[PDB]
Amino acid sequence: GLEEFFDDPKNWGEEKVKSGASWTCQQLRNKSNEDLHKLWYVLLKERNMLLTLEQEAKRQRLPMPSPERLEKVVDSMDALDKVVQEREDALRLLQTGQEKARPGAWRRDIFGRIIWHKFKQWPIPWYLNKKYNRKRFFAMPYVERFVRMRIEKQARIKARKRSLERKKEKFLQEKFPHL
Amino acid sequence: LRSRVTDRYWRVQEVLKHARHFRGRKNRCYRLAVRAVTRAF
Amino acid sequence: SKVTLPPNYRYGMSRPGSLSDKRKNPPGTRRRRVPVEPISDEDWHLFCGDKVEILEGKDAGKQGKVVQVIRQRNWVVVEGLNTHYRYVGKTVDYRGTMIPSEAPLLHNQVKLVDPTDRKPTDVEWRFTEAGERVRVSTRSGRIIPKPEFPRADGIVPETWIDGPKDTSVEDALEKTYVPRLKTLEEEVMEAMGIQETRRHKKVYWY
Amino acid sequence: KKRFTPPTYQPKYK
Amino acid sequence: KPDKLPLFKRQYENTIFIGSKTADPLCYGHTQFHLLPDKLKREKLLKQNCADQIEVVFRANAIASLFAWTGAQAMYQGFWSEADVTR
Amino acid sequence: AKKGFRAAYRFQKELERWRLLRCPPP
Amino acid sequence: FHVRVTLPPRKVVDRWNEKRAMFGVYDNIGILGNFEKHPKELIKGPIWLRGWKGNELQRCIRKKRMVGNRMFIDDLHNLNKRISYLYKHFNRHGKYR
Amino acid sequence: KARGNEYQPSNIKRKHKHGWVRRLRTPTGVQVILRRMHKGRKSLSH
Amino acid sequence: ARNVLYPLYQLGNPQLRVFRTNFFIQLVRPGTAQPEDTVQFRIPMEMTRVDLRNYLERIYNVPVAAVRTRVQYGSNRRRDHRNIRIKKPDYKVAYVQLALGQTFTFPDLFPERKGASVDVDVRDQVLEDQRQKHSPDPRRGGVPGWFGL
Amino acid sequence: GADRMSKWTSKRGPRTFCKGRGAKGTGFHGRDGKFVQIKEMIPELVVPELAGFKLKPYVNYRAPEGTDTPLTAKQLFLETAAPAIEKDFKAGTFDPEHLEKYGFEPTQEGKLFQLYPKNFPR
RNA sequence: CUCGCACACGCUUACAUCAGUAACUAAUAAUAUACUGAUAAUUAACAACCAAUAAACCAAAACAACACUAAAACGUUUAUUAAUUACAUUGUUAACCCAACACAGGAGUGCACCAAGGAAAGAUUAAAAGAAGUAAAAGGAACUCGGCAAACACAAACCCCGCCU
RNA sequence: ACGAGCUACCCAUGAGCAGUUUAAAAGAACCAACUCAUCUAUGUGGCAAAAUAGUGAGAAGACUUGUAGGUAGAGGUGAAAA
RNA sequence: ACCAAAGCUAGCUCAACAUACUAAACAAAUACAAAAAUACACCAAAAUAAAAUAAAACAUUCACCUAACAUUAAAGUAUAGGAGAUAGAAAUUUUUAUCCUGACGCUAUAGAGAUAGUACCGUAAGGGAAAGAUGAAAGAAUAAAAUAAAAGUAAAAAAAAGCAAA
Ligand SMILES: [Mg+2]
Ligand SMILES: [Mg+2]
Ligand SMILES: [Mg+2]
Ligand SMILES: [Mg+2]
Ligand SMILES: [Mg+2]
Ligand SMILES: [Mg+2]
Ligand SMILES: [Mg+2]
Ligand SMILES: [Mg+2]
Ligand SMILES: [Mg+2]
Ligand SMILES: [Mg+2]
Ligand SMILES: [Mg+2]
Ligand SMILES: [Mg+2]
Ligand SMILES: [Mg+2]
Ligand SMILES: [Mg+2]
Ligand SMILES: [Mg+2]
Ligand SMILES: [Mg+2]
Ligand SMILES: [Mg+2]
Ligand SMILES: [Mg+2]
Ligand SMILES: [Mg+2]
Ligand SMILES: [Mg+2]
Ligand SMILES: [Mg+2]
Ligand SMILES: [Mg+2]
Ligand SMILES: [Mg+2]
Ligand SMILES: [Mg+2]
Ligand SMILES: [Mg+2]
Ligand SMILES: [Mg+2]
Ligand SMILES: [Mg+2]
Ligand SMILES: [Mg+2]
Ligand SMILES: [Mg+2]
Ligand SMILES: [Mg+2]
Ligand SMILES: [Mg+2]
Ligand SMILES: [Mg+2]
Ligand SMILES: [Mg+2]
Ligand SMILES: [Mg+2]
Ligand SMILES: [Mg+2]
Ligand SMILES: [Mg+2]
Ligand SMILES: [Mg+2]
Ligand SMILES: [Mg+2]
Ligand SMILES: [Mg+2]
Ligand SMILES: [Mg+2]
Ligand SMILES: [Mg+2]
Ligand SMILES: [Mg+2]
Ligand SMILES: [Mg+2]
Repeated sequence: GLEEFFDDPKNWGEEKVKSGASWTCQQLRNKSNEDLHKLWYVLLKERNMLLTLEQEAKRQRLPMPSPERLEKVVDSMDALDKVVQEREDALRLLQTGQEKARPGAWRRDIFGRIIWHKFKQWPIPWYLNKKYNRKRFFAMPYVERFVRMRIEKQARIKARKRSLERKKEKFLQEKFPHL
Repeated sequence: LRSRVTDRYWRVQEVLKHARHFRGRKNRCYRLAVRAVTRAF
Repeated sequence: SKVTLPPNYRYGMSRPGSLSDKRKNPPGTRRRRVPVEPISDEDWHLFCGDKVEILEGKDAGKQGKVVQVIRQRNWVVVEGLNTHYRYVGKTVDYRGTMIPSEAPLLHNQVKLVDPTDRKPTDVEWRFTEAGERVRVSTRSGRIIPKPEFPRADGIVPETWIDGPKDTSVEDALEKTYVPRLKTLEEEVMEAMGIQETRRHKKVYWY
Repeated sequence: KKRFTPPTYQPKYK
Repeated sequence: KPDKLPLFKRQYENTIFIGSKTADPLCYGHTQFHLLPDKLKREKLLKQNCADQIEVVFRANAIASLFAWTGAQAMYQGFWSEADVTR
Repeated sequence: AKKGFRAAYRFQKELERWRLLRCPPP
Repeated sequence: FHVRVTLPPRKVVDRWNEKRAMFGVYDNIGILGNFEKHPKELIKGPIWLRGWKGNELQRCIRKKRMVGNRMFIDDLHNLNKRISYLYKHFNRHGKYR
Repeated sequence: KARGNEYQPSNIKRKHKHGWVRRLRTPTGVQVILRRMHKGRKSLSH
Repeated sequence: ARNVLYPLYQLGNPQLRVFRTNFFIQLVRPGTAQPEDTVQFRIPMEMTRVDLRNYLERIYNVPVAAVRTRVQYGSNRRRDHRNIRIKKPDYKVAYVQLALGQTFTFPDLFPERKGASVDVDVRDQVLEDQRQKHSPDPRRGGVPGWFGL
Repeated sequence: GADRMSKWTSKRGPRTFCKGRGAKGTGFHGRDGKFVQIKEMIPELVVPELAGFKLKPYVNYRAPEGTDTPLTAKQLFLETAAPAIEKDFKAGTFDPEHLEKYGFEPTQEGKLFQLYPKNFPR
C-alpha cells in the first residue's frame, strides 16, 4: 500500500503525462454527501503522490512531469471544500440562523482598535478564569488621543491617493486628446 | 515657485577662458581660477 | 500560481513570470512609466484570431490574424506582419537560425476588418434583441463575428481520449444529490453504520 | 575634567 | 550508522564495573536475573503491530547485559584489548 | 531636471561648435 | 553645472483655450451689476483666505481662529509653534525697532 | 577594565524586560506599544 | 486535520472523528543511509506521531511498527536585494518503520530511455557537424564564401 | 543585539522553554509523571471503501461545466421542507407548533454534531 | 608548538554533500568552516514538560565515630481524593557567543595534560634607528629624583604613618 | 517615558578552593587553579575606545563565581572616591 | 580615452468638496517568554501642567501654549499690570443660496522620512538611510542609437629664479 505514493510504473520516465480537467463546483453540487466524502480521499491520495513526485523532481535536478496536474488537483479539493462548506452554512442558517460557525463578539481592546474577538472553549465559566480575566477589553482615556491620530493618518493616505488618481487623468487627457 | 540657476555653466566659462594658460590647478578649478584671474587683471 | 508584480512595471511581451522577463527586468527595476490610454474592458473591440488591417509601419494596407493581445500596454500581435529579424540559436562558433519576429502594435494602428468586403472598419459595440452583444460596423452597417480561437493548453475537446484517472462525461454529469437536512458528518456516519452513544458535556465560550 | 569623545561609526550599507 | 537504530551519543565517565569494586574477593559471575520493564510488555508490543519483537527484546537484553558482565569480569582479571583473553 | 528651453538651446549651440572643431567641414 | 543635452519638447500653449479666453470676465460685477455682489464672491480659495490678506503672522493667526478646530493634531501643533515663533520674531527681532 | 561587552545575552532577561506581556502590564508600556503602532514599526516589541 | 478547531474534551465525551482529513504528505528519498525497515516522510508541522501512524494505516493500509519525528529548521540567512531576510519554511520529518518485516526501497523515478539518449547524441553530432560546416575555411583568409566569383 | 524580527520558537530559548509547533494535545500528565493519552482526543480518521466505486481525481475535458448557482438557505428550503409542508397544508394537517417532522431542530444541545457552537472539526 | 573533549548559557543553518568561483567574503594567494548556487540534514533512553490537603518528626553538612559556632541547602511515612487509556509535545547541525572585524580582550561547569588539538617563517637580504633576548675583560651603584630596570644576588638592620586581614 | 543583561548594594538559588605546613578551615604560613592590578617596558588610529610581556598582592574568606529577581534620576546605591 | 554626464517619471505639496471618522485582511494562532486549543478567580485607579524664554538681572508678572463659535466693526478702546515688560474685553454691530476645483506648488540633494518607518544603529524608549533612468519592440545584446563638456587622471615626468602672473 506504499505504492500509491507513485504513479503507475508505466509513466515514470515520461515527459508529458496527460490528464483531465479539475472539478468545477457545479459538477460537485450534483454529487451526494457520501460521494464527496469518497472523492475527497481519491483526490487526497493523488495530491500526495503528486507532491512526492514534485520533491523527487527537485532532488534529481530535473523538471517535473506535467506540473499542471498539481494545480488542477488542488483546485478540485479546494472546490470540493467550498461545496461542503456551503451545505453546512446553508443548513445552520436554517437551524440556528447564525452566519458564523464560531461564537464571537465585537470588542474594543487595550489599543482602542475595534476588534473581532473569536471565542475559545473552556471547561470553566468565564468569571472563574484567571488567564482570561487578565485580558482587558476596553480602552483607557489616554488611548483616545491615539485613536484620533489613527483616523487622521488614514484620512491623509486616502486624501493623497485620491489626488493622485485625479492627476493621472489630466496627464492622459493632454497626451491622448481624442475627445 | 522654485528658481534655480540654469546657466551656471557659462557664468564659469567667462572666468575660465582667461585662466586657460596658467600653470597648476589655477587653470581648472573655479575657486582658485577666479582669484588668479582677478590678480591677473 | 499568482506572481505579484511590483507597482511600477513594464510589459515586454515576455510572460511576466519567465526567465526572459526576470533577465530583462530583475528584482529591483523601476523604470519610467509608459503613458497608456485608459480603456474600459467593455470598450475593447480587439480579440485574438480576427483578421485586421494595419494602418501604420513599413507593412501597411495589409491584413493578418491576431495571435496575442497585451491589454496592460494596449497591444496586438499580427503574426508575420509587423516584423524585424533576430537570431535564435547561439554558441561561440555558431550563430544559428535568423528568424522573423513580430513587433507589437498599438490599437490605433490596427483596424478591425469585416468579413464580407475585406475592408477596414470602425467597430462599435451593440446590443441586439436576443440579449446578445455583438460588434457592428459603422461604415458598412454589418455585424462582425467573434474570433473563436484555440486555447493555451493545445487541447481540443472534440478529439480527446480518457486516461486511467479521468472520469467519463456520464459519471461526472450524473446527479446523486438528495437535498436533505443532515450534514456530511451525520450522513457519512449513518451510511458507514458507525454508532455513537455519548454526547458532549457543556462547554463555555468566550 | 576628563574630556573624551567616543568615535562614531558610519552606516554599514556604505 | 548506529544512529538510525536509534542510538545516541553522550559523554560522561566511562566505567567498567562488575557489580562490585576490584578489591572484592568475589570476582566472577554465576547468573543474572533481568526483569523486563513496563514499556516492553507482550501486550503493549502486540498493540503496536510488533509480533516478532516479543522475542527480540529478550535476545537484545541478554546479548547486552551478559556481554557487559562478562567483559567487565574479564577486565577485572587484567585482560583487555591488547591482552585479549586466555580462558 | 531643470525647467526651461533657454539653457538647452544655448547649449545646442556649444554642441554644434565642438562638432565643427573636431571635424572641420570641407 | 552640466546642462541638458536634448531640446525639450516645445510646449505649445494656446492662449485661446476656454480658461484663458474667459479670464477676468465678471470682475466688474459690482459696478455693472447694480451693486449686489462684491468681486470678493468670485474668489475661489481656502476658507480663511477669501477676500482678505495679511503678513504671515496675521495669516496663521486667522487660520487658527477660523478652522483651528477642524485641524489635524500634527498640523494644529505645527501651527501653534509657527505662531509663537512668528510672534517672537516680529515683535522682538529686527533692525528697525 | 576593557568595556563595550556590556551586553550579555539572556533570552529570559530579554523577554522579561522588553517582552510583549511586560509592555502590556503597565499603562506606560501600552503607550509605548501605541506609539510604535502609530509610527508603523515592524516589530512592536521584543 | 489542521487549521481547524477541535472540540474540547471533558470526561465521557464522544470519540473525536475527522471525516475529511486536511493533511498531506510527501514520501521523500533519504539524504543519509537508512535500514530497509525505514520510510521517510515530510509532513505538515501540526501532525503528531499518532496522527501519522493512523493516517498511513487507515488511508494506505501500511503496517506501521514505529514512528519518530523531528523538526527541521529552514535557513533564515539569505538576503533580498532589499537586504530583507528570506525564510525557507521549517518542516517536520517523519521516520517510519514497517511491521511485518516488509522491506521498502525508494524507487528510481527517472529511468532514461536509451532511444531518446541516442537521439540526443545523434542531434549533438548533427549540431557539431553544422558548426563544423559553418566554420571558416583556413585558406580563404576571411573572404566571404558566398560569392561564386 | 539579539534578534527582534525572527519569530520566537522552541529552538531559540533555554532548556526550560518548550513551545509546541501547534499540534494538538492528546492527553495529560499522570501520576508517575509519565504521560497519559486519552483515546478520545486522538482524531479517528473515517475512511470509506474506495475500491468498488467509479470516480476519478480528474474529469473528461469534453464534459460540460454548468451554470454556477451557489446554494442558498432558500433553495435548500425548497428542495426539502417545501414539498412536505405544501403536502400537509393542502391536507390541512399542518401544525405551526411542531415543525420537527419536516426536519427543523428547535435546539442543538441534544444532537451529536451541533451546527452553531460547531462541535466537529471536519 | 601545546587551552583539549563535553555540557549550560548564548548564537541561529554560518554545519553536511555536490558543483562554481571573472568579481563579491578571507585584510594576500593557493582553496574554501566562512564567499555563490543547488541538494540534503539533528530520529529519545539524555533534557524540558511532568499532584494537591491534613498529620507525626527539637537533634547540621564536614569519609561523621562525635563535635565546633556563624547554628546550617537537600524528605520520609500515615490519612483523604488524585481522569487510567500502546505510540503526546518540544531541544538535539556547526569551526558558534559578547566585543563595529574570521579582533593577542571578556566568558560558568565536568573531566582530562594527550591518546586530543595546533604552526612562530609569502620569497629574499643581513644597512641605520626601534623592539625582545643571551653573553661579557677590570671595576661593582661611581648610574639615577630614587639600585628605576637588570642580576651567578634572592640577606640583614633603623625610622615615619597606619594596629592588624 | 525608557534603562540595574555593564556597574554599586541587596534577595533567592547553585558552584568552586588542589598540594605543603600546622593540636586548628586560625579574616595564621608557603604556593597552584582562581581573583585582583604593584612596578617597569612595550603599545598610543594600538591585538585592545585601557591591551601585551615580565613582575607583583590575596588565595576556607569581610573569598571568588553562575543563574533568576529587586532598588531609577528632585532618584537609587555607596567599607565617601562626590 | 577613462572616471563620468544628460533625461521624466515615480510620487508628493497645498487647498476645495464630501460624507461623517480607527483603512485593508482574518482559516487557525495571538496579552505563558504575544502568535503555545483545554482548570476555581480577583480586579482595577485618579492630584492644577512646568520650564526654557520676555522683563536687557531677577524674585510679582511673561500673549500662543492639544480646553469648539466663526466673520465685519466697536478696539488695541474700557480695563489689568514689580501701573514695568506687557496683557486686554464686553454691550452693541455685520455676514445670501447650490454648481463653475484647482495651482505665476515640487520634479529624484527638490517634493513626504519614505522604493520604508524597511535596512542599519541602540539593552530599551528611541534614532533612521541611500538608492530610478535604452527603445514601438531586448519574444530587436556578431546589439542598435544622439553629451564625450566638473574635479580626478591618461594621451604627455622634470631642467637655475622665487604668490607663478603681468
Ligand atoms: Mg554599546
Ligand atoms: Mg524529539
Ligand atoms: Mg537590535
Ligand atoms: Mg529551547
Ligand atoms: Mg541550548
Ligand atoms: Mg508515552
Ligand atoms: Mg551575530
Ligand atoms: Mg557550506
Ligand atoms: Mg581575495
Ligand atoms: Mg553538538
Ligand atoms: Mg613577513
Ligand atoms: Mg639593529
Ligand atoms: Mg639590546
Ligand atoms: Mg645576563
Ligand atoms: Mg663586567
Ligand atoms: Mg650617587
Ligand atoms: Mg652623578
Ligand atoms: Mg626592582
Ligand atoms: Mg635586594
Ligand atoms: Mg640584597
Ligand atoms: Mg593599613
Ligand atoms: Mg544584575
Ligand atoms: Mg587548600
Ligand atoms: Mg591566610
Ligand atoms: Mg599581567
Ligand atoms: Mg625581562
Ligand atoms: Mg602571575
Ligand atoms: Mg603570596
Ligand atoms: Mg601575606
Ligand atoms: Mg533585575
Ligand atoms: Mg536644582
Ligand atoms: Mg543622591
Ligand atoms: Mg573625602
Ligand atoms: Mg530674563
Ligand atoms: Mg537679549
Ligand atoms: Mg540670566
Ligand atoms: Mg507659560
Ligand atoms: Mg495695583
Ligand atoms: Mg521694570
Ligand atoms: Mg528624497
Ligand atoms: Mg530623505
Ligand atoms: Mg576633465
Ligand atoms: Mg621669473
